[PDB]
Parts: sequence; C-alpha cells; structure tokens
Amino acid sequence: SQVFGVARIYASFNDTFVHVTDLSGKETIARVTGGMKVKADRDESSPYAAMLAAQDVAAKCKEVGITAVHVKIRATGGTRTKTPGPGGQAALRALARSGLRIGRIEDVTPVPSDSTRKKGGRRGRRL
Amino acid sequence: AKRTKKVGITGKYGVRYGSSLRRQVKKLEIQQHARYDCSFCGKKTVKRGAAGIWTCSCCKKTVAGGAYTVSTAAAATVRSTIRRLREMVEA
Amino acid sequence: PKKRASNGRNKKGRGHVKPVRCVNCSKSIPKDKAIKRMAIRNIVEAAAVRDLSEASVYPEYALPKTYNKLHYCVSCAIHARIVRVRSREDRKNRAPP
Amino acid sequence: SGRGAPLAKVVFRDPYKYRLREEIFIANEGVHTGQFIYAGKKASLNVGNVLPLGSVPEGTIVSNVEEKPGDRGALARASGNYVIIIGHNPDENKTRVRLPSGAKKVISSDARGVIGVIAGGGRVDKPLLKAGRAFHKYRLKRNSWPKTRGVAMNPVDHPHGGGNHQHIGKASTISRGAVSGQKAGLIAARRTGLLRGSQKTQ
Amino acid sequence: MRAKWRKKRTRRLKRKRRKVRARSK
Amino acid sequence: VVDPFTRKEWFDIKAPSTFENRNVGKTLVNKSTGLKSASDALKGRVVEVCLADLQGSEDHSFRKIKLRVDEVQGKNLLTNFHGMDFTTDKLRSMVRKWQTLIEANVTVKTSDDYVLRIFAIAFTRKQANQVKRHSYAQSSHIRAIRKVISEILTKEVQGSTLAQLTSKLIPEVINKEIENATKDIFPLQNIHVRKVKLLKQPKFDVGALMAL
Amino acid sequence: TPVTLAKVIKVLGRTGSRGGVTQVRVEFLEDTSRTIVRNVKGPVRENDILVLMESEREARRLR
RNA sequence: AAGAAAAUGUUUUU
RNA sequence: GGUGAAAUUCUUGGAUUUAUUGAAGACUAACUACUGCGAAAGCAUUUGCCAAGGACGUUUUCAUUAAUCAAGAACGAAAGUUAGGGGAUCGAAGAUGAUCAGAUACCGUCGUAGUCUUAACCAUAAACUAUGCCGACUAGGGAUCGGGUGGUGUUUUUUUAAUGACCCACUCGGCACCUUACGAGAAAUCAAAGUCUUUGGGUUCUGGGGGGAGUAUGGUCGCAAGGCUGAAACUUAAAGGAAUUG
Ligand SMILES: [K+]
Ligand SMILES: [K+]
Ligand SMILES: [K+]
Ligand SMILES: [Mg+2]
Ligand SMILES: [Mg+2]
Ligand SMILES: [Mg+2]
Ligand SMILES: [Mg+2]
Ligand SMILES: [Mg+2]
Ligand SMILES: [Mg+2]
Ligand SMILES: [Mg+2]
Ligand SMILES: [Mg+2]
Ligand SMILES: [Mg+2]
Ligand SMILES: [Mg+2]
Ligand SMILES: [Mg+2]
Ligand SMILES: [Mg+2]
Ligand SMILES: [Mg+2]
Ligand SMILES: [Mg+2]
Ligand SMILES: [Mg+2]
Ligand SMILES: [Mg+2]
Ligand SMILES: [Mg+2]
Ligand SMILES: [Mg+2]
Ligand SMILES: [Zn+2]
Ligand SMILES: [Zn+2]
Repeated sequence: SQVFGVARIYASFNDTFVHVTDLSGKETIARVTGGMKVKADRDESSPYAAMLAAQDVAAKCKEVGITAVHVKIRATGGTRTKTPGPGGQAALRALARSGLRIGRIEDVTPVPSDSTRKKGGRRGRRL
Repeated sequence: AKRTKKVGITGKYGVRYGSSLRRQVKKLEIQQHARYDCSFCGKKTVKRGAAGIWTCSCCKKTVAGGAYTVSTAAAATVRSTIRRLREMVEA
Repeated sequence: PKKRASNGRNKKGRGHVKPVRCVNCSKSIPKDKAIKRMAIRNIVEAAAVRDLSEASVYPEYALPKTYNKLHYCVSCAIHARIVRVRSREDRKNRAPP
Repeated sequence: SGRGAPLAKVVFRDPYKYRLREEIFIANEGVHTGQFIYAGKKASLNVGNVLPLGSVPEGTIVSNVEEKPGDRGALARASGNYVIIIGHNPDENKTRVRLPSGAKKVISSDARGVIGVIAGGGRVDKPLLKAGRAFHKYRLKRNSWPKTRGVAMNPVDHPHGGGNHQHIGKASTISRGAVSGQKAGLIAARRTGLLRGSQKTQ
Repeated sequence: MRAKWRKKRTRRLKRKRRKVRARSK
Repeated sequence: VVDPFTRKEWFDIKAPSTFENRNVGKTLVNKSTGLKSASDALKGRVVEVCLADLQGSEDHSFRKIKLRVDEVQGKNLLTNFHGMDFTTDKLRSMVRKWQTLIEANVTVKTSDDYVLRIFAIAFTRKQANQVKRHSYAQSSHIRAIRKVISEILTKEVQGSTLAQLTSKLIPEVINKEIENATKDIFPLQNIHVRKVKLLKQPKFDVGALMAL
Repeated sequence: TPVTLAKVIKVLGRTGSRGGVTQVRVEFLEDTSRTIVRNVKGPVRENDILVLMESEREARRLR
C-alpha cells in the first residue's frame, strides 16, 4: 500500500543533508540542504533551514510518488564528531509533519573500530 | 686480532670516496658477499653470482633474487600478497 | 603542593596509558585522565515522540536510542561545565550526582 | 650484459611439432631453476606464471607487462620494477594498471604479464663510487659516458658554450616547440628548482 | 624567561662558540 | 529544464525465496534505451531491509538483511542473500560496562559453493545470587568459549547450503546451541550471530537462482 | 498567510542575554491536543492568546 | 550545542 | 567546505551527498575499570609456535648458596640521524587565508621532514608515586585481582556425583581505597613521610643560600644533534616551601 524510500538525514555541524533515495539507494530523489534554503554562510545548520529543506524534499517526494521513508540518521562520524548536528532532529520532524510516513529509524554514523590520527594536533584547537 | 676498528670490508678503499659512501658500500658489500641458507637442501651454501643470481654450491639450484641479498622486502611482500590473492581465488 | 591525593588522573601500578582525543578540541589526553560521559539519548525527542508515533507505519515501534561515549579534556570539561571547580573538601567526593 | 635484471631460460614443448622451443624471460624474483612455469589463461596465480591481465584479481603485482596483446612484454622490465593491477572493465575488456612511474594506463585484458617483481632489485642503492665502475657499466650499454658540460664548451659547440664566465646566458628551460640544436637543457619544464611537494597529482 | 627556551638559547650559544673555536686554531 | 524522473520506469523487488514474504518494496531506474539498458543499470543494486519487515514479527527489529539484484524478469528484481547485520542501536545496547564482551569470527565455505565470514558475539552475565558487581571472565574461559563458538559455526556452515544457513539463522537456533555448549563455562546471557558477510560468490548459476 | 493561534498554559521563565523574552508552554487553540514551547518578548501572563506564523518551531533558550 | 575585542602604566615613600 | 563570523579552496569537465566494488597504510573503538602483566620504558583483534615469569599448593630437594652495590653491562617513551621499504591520516618547516597597529601566532586550507617497518645509531623526559632497595614491628574497615582450604551451601546435567559459575568463612601474595591518627611533619599531608634530642636493623646514591652554570676547560661517547664528567673569577641579601587574611 505504501511506497518506501530511504530518508538519509546527514546532520553534520555547519550543514545538514536530507537525501531521499530509493530502497536500493542508487537512484536519488530531491537531495536538498539548508544551504539551498538560506544564504548567510552560517545558518546552514539552523533548525529553521533544516525544516525548510526537509519540507521541500518531502514535497518533491510526494510529487514523485514516494509515500514513506525509512529514516537513517548519521553525523559526520569517522574521526570528527560522532554527534548529530542540531538540524537533523528538525529535518526528521519536518519530514514527519510533511505527510510522509516514517519507518525504521536507524543511526548509521560511521564509527571506527579505531581511527586514523585525529585532526588538530595533540594540543587541539587553542581558541 | 681485530685489524680495523670500523671500516671492515671497505678498508680496501683507503681514505678515498668519503666516509658516508664507504659506509653504504660496506653495508651492501657485506650483504652481497654473505653466505645464505639454501631453501631446498637446507645448507648455508647459497652465494651470489652476477647481480640478482644466487646459486647453491650444493644441489646446484639457482634462484633469482635481489641485487645484493637473496630476498628483498619487496619480494617478500609480493609473495605474501600473491599468496593471499591465490588463496582467495582458489577458495 | 600536591592538589590531589592520588593525582589529577587514575593510574597507579601502570606507568603508561594509551591516550584518547578530546571530542571538543581534539587535545591528546590519557584515557584514565579524560572525563568520560556516556550518552544514551533518545534518537528522536524533539518534544515530538508522539508526533513521530502518529506519522509511523508500525504500531508500537519502540524507537531506538543513540549511544555515544564522550571524552573531555580538563580544559574543555571545565569550560563546557561537565565538571565544576569544587572546594578542598568537595574535591574528595567521587560519587556521581 | 647491459641489463641489471637476470634472464630465465624457459623451455616449452612445441604443440604442433615434436621439438623444444626455448624462450628468454626476464626472471622474476623468487624464480628458481627446475621450476615449472605455467603460461596462459588457465594458469594458476603463482609467482613466475604468465597470465592475461583480465584473469588476475585486483592488487596483483605483475611484471614484463604487454602494452598490446601479443607484443611479448613492454612494461616493468627493469630490475626491481613491477606493475599493479588496479581495476578491471569486463565489458570492452580493459584492465587499469599503475605503471612504475606512477602513471595510470588502460590495457586490453588479453595482454599478458608475469606474476611477481623483476629480480635484481635494489641495484641502484649502491654508490658506483668510482669513475671506473661507471666506465664499465656504460661500456656494455652504449657510448654515452663521460658527459662534458655544455657550459664548458665553445659557442660553436653548444648553446651554453662561450663567455668569460661559465654560465648559461639565457633561460635553460627550452620550449617543446624548439628545433634540433636548440633542445639543450630542461625541455618543456613545467617547473624547476628543488622539488618541494608530493607525487601522484590529482 | 622560560627555562626550556633559555636552554635552547644556551645550546645555540654553545654551538656558535664551538664553531668560532674551530675557525680559530 | 530536464525533469529526469519522467524517463524512469518502476520495478518491484521480489527479494527472497524463503524468509517470509516476497514483496519488500520498489526501485526506479531510467527507461532502457539503445546504449544504456535498465537491466545493466540494475542487477548490482543492494537493498538492506529489516528482518522484521521480512517476517512480519517485530522480534526481528534488528538483524537487517542485505539482498542484491541478480536478474530481471518483467519488472521483478529477483535477489539472493548478500549479508546480514545487527542494528547499531541493538549492538550498542548489548555492549555495556562491568561485563566481558566475547567476539568470534570464522571464514568458511558453505556446502555448495559460497564463502562466508560469520561474526558472533556473547556477553558475560551475573548469576542469580551473585553479589560481585562486575562478573568478568578469566580470558582462558574466553579462549575456550571462542573455540567452542568457532567449532559450532564451522559445523553449522559447510554442512548446509546458503539457503539452509538462511533458514537456520532466521529461527536463531545456532544461538541456542552456543548457549548450550558454553553454559558449562559461563552463563553468557547474550549470544547472538551479529553479522554474516559474503566474501565470494560462485558462478552466477541462474538455475539455482530460480529456486523461488 | 498561514493562520494559527494558541493559548499559553504555563510560563517557563525569563530568557535572553538581557532577560527580554519569556518562554511559554503554549497549546494550539485548534487541535488542543498539541503543545509547543515558544519565545514571546512582550509582557505575558497565564491564559494568554498568541498568534503564530509557523506551527512547528521549537523555541530554544537564549544564551 | 557553541559565539567578536582588550597592549601598556617611571623611581623612592606608606 | 570552514568559522563566533569570515576568507583561501572545490564546484554544471557535476562540487557535496547516495549506491556497488576495489586498493593502500595506520590503528585496535565501544567492552576499559581508583582492573591485569612487566625491571623500567611500556603492553589491549584471532589463532598457532617458541622460549620466559610471578602468586599459590607441597610431610620435595640443596643447605647459607644471601642484601645493597663503585668499576663495569642489558634494556631504555618521544623527538632526532644514516641506508632501504612504505608513505592512508595527522603534520615541526614551508605555502596561503583572515584577525591585528604589527601577527612569517593562536583560527582556516594545503603540505615537505616526520608519523609505520627492517638494519643500525642516539640514551635523553614533570623517564613522577617529584617518595632507593632488603628486613621486623605498630590501628580499625570494606571492597577487588591470582592461588588454596572448608561448607546440611545456590545454580548448571552425567547416571548417584563431579569440574563450571555463584554465596559464605578462612588464608598467602598484589594494585589500591575509607576512617582515625598512638605517632610524624613547617604545613600541605603521611600506615608510611611512624617505631627519631627516649637520636644506631643492613646497604647504595645525592645536596650544603640564589646566580654565573649544566657554562668555560680537560677527558670520554656520538656521523650529527648532543650525552656523561664538570669548575672558577665575578655578582648578590635574599631566592625558595607551606599556609593565612585581603
Ligand atoms: K557551527
Ligand atoms: K655561455
Ligand atoms: K607522508
Ligand atoms: Mg555554510
Ligand atoms: Mg580557552
Ligand atoms: Mg598551583
Ligand atoms: Mg611514564
Ligand atoms: Mg652526471
Ligand atoms: Mg660532466
Ligand atoms: Mg675552453
Ligand atoms: Mg649558438
Ligand atoms: Mg637560445
Ligand atoms: Mg607600576
Ligand atoms: Mg577491540
Ligand atoms: Mg584484564
Ligand atoms: Mg654505574
Ligand atoms: Mg600574512
Ligand atoms: Mg622514529
Ligand atoms: Mg635526567
Ligand atoms: Mg627523578
Ligand atoms: Mg606558595
Ligand atoms: Zn642447496
Ligand atoms: Zn578539549
């Protein structure tokens, strides 16, 4: 009854991606980011920008024919953050409110069994 | 008795060519003239002919090797890689 | 003098402990000395658990949690208020709040 | 003579006449006398075997690689040199390889190569240490040694010749569009000076 | 002045003094 | 100016032969044309779909299944098993402090032609009357438990085909066998087969593909 | 222009660097089974009707 | 969740 | 992309994102602890091989074979040097962008050496518990690691039972911890920093106000950087430790 895709919310810091794709992931549908919705070079990670981007992506999904999305949330991961940005939460809520059905929430943040040497030097960013 | 303190094989070169170059030549000449264990007959009878050729005085087997040593690290790594790929292909 | 009875870390009988990187500034800190806080936070709260439940296609999904162990250097922990400066007598209280 | 890498004499049977055909391979390191060499599409992935590039897995190290199927070996023939299989393209059958210089090349999957690295490696790590040893090295290769510097000549002899001090006089970087007799120095140099930076440009 | 950088400065002075000593004979 | 989704045609994935249910969803691809066939664009796609969505039973909320397309038969993508993995949330929930984590992995060829690597996990637990608050293992028992688990996995694979191993993973009987064979060493609350990785496939063999 | 109104059911507290705004737990007049936290700058009390341009906007604290 | 800048102050005397 | 904000930079030759594969090198997350092993530096994936070791048990053996140790040796983090290999990430130098009054700094993007490995050097760290090693004695308490003994012990199936885990009691050895201090200390604090003017169990090393100075010179080691040994002239009334109130 429902057509399932994948939601693929990448909430980094400084920006957020809402990437709706097919079940396989090869074919993409309306990848829209908060940088496409606001123009300040600093607000890409704003929850308002994330909500606007998610609303546009969900509208395009409903016009293409997608009814529900299996949600995969991820952060920058690797060696950098492992913590979702502020905008992924707003993106998920906006996708839920824009009429799309939501299924199978999953965190796919890339977590190493151990890392390459982290950026910043041993003493880190000294601000 | 010990005849030279540090020059060793390069004592034939006298004071010429510089200490650093004589040191490098010492290292590679020692490798080149060392006697090696035969992988087939189990004896320490493998010596270099020309560069890259290592012949065993017993059992007369000849093996292609490095210029100054029987097996280079590159060839050891290549042997390991080819063994892994071969095991993957046949398994 | 010596501020802390054992040390500003937890290492007795070892000599060396492998370091960990601060999540906030990337400073290199030994694993024992780093301030480690575990986060089991619900993956979607957003004051919107009921909203996601309404939008869901599965009845009683039982949404997951996101797990993340954060390691902080002393400076970053103090600045971000994971830990606070305590009095001489309060420093000796290892129990969590 | 004149070659750093040793050669391996490998005897095959003639499939169409009763006789032996002896071939002169470049010995890969680890190959020994009395060893059986298997050459063909169905040969196993053992050191010394000759296989088409399309029949080997990714990351395989090969030597004496063919640029075209049947040219009998053009790439990775000097001592210690080797080619890595870095990709396959089953349709329009081609194999991507990385050459010793680091260049990426696309070769037909029917081109052949020998498993392993060319023997005699590490040859250039030993200082020649003597003008005489350089003399004997080039005595068996060609008449290209010793080399007189162009600045040490007269103006009739070389572009760099002449002058009351030994100096080039003009930029030694020479255009690719220069003609014969002008191409002395650094031909079509993209840059000069002590190399600062990395290799394998994007 | 930090003792580490004072040590570094003293090392530099020692190398300079040794070099001048060697230049003289 | 392009609107590329008008030239795309929809396919339905008839993913399994044996899990519970054939229909897992749909995918889209460009309309097959002179030089870029839709069948070539497909047949390499991988869909990761929840075992709960396969079986209709919510007790499989973890254990996602990987299925890659092998063939096209009239808008139907027939797939076969490509790998199995637990969910990150479930793995992190199982991993807790004040207990020993046991991880084993084996590489083994299935009965017919398939090469797999099985990743199994276990966790130490306290006894019912235990007072000590961590319940750690002594690492020699850990070696014995790893040996037992490896033997069990080696026996269960290579005596069964890939389909039989799938039909054995779904009811989770290997977990109970590991529990029974390791109970005499430690309780080991949380035996699970956390991952199955497909390392090498045999020749395509559409004949055994068409077993659904 | 989207139309939505709400009624504050609880006052959270003062907010802002200068203390200029106040956080209110506010319940939508239509679909009363829905509550959000909002930031309002003027003087407010309990049981006050406000007008919202957007419905889905979590108002966070102002550092 | 986080949030821009801030160098300097003669000697002796209390 | 990046930041508090920027900018350098990439980008309709399709950047970022997604999917399927593959390669390379590093590393060994979570489990991970006031937990373990080692002489220290250190040591965290599986399995195999090789030798090694502590604690315990012992109605085993030898019988003083022992403690600490100038001279003398083995090992010795990181950085650094030489020659090969390798060079994914980070990244002294360097190149750029911004800030600034200046900013060849913090911040940002690259990036050589280095980071990894083999064969050699180097032999230094806030190499720290700033607490030499061996031995005896002097409080109370609960945990925990390894071994052993005992129990009408709980749970687990073998077939009565037994190994396994667990509970309780005892004991040896260990990393530690809490309380109080008979006592000690300038105090911070200390079960050793106690058994100390009521001063002696054995032994090694080191210091004699602060600078000059780990410098000059000599020797010695090292390829080098430097290491070890190591003054004085001269100058100075303080420098320093702990704690108290502002
Ligand atoms: K930010
Ligand atoms: K000239
Ligand atoms: K590098
Ligand atoms: Mg931006
Ligand atoms: Mg700061
Ligand atoms: Mg202080
Ligand atoms: Mg240390
Ligand atoms: Mg020349
Ligand atoms: Mg010349
Ligand atoms: Mg002349
Ligand atoms: Mg001329
Ligand atoms: Mg000219
Ligand atoms: Mg003043
Ligand atoms: Mg691990
Ligand atoms: Mg342990
Ligand atoms: Mg001594
Ligand atoms: Mg500048
Ligand atoms: Mg090094
Ligand atoms: Mg010292
Ligand atoms: Mg000391
Ligand atoms: Mg003081
Ligand atoms: Zn022999
Ligand atoms: Zn930090």
